[PDB]
Amino acid sequence: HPETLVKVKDAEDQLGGRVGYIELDLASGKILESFRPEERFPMMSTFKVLLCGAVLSRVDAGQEQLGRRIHYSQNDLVEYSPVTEKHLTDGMTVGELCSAAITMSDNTAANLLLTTIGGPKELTAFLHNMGDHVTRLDSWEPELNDERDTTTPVAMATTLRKLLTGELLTAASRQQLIDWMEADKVAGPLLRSALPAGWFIADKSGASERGSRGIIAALGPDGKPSRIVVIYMTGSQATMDERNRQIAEIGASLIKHW
Ligand SMILES: [Ca+2]
Repeated sequence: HPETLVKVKDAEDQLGGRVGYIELDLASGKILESFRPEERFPMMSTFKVLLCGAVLSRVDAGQEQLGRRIHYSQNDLVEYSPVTEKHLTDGMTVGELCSAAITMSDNTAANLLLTTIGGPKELTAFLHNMGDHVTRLDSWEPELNDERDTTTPVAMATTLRKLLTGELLTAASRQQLIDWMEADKVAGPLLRSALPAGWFIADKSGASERGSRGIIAALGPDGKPSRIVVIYMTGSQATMDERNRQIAEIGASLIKHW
């Protein structure tokens, strides 16, 4: 029920650390509201959407195929690999690896895909190549979680808008990317918990043990996304339950005032 910026500021007062938020109109790219839009936050698992943007850009360029099968071994597994640990014999295709990285936040899926492009610094080069000179990935999973592996709310939002609506990717690749974010399985306690019946939402969350939480999302009424929302929090000693609740309440405020 309070206006959104009031609720964001309240959330920060209750939690400590910092909360960064931006709401952007999808069609025009106008910023509708924001708080700490230019300050840095840890990306956490939200990078996995940017990583699969770089893989689909390779597919558009004829350098990669979503159906290409990758075989890997027990040695390649890192912490939190719920889908990849189940395919040691059959492997996964590049498309399945992106689905696992986005919809389950599978960490070995993200590492395998980072190998296909030459590592974290090459992801950062793809971002630079599209006009985002702020966002940087420096680490492999599971140890993203200083300025390493960070973005700002306005950099991430703008970059997500460029991937989803721009002509940087083909229409089929842009649709594949939003399809995987719409199928996200692990963000149910965040924005999803405040969405009314019939709205569209495509999202990717991030968390660290550890103090941090974030979500990036494209959402809108009547089955169509019309706004991008980015929320990042870092730096507090609050519990996971408390961080999830504040995000769901900021979500309720932006819907009630849409
Ligand atoms: Ca404050």
